Amino acid sequence: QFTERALTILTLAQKLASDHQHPQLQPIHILAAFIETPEDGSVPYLQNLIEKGRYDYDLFKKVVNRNLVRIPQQQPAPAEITPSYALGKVLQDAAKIQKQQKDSFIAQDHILFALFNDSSIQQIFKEAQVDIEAIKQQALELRGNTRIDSRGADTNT
Repeated sequence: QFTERALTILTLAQKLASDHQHPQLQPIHILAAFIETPEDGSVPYLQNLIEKGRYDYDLFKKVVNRNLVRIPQQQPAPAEITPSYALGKVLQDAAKIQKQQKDSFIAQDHILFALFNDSSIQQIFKEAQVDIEAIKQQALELRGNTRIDSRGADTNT
């Protein structure tokens, strides 16, 4: 039910939590995964949105990364990294947004749209001086009338 790229982001999100000894997986981890460099050698999806929206991407990354690495480490590192409640709702929202867009798979677009409904994410965008509604408009423009009907459909470009 997830696209390849959506899946990459969720996996990347898990690695990020792990690499920093964070106890729970949270929305910030997904946001933080959006700004990793793709192995793709390509421009990240969210970077395109931010720059076409004409915000400062460098300042944006600093703000996001600073919110990630200031999450306090837990040792005893739990056997698992639990998805928190906020993240559960975010994923649950992404599937609803997928259906409203009449798409067949949950894409990185849907996850990004779902992240916007979460309060911590909103607080982060406000710290980075980025208007969420503007990014939402860029996201629609990015996608045009493209149907997300394959797991490869949600291109970064």
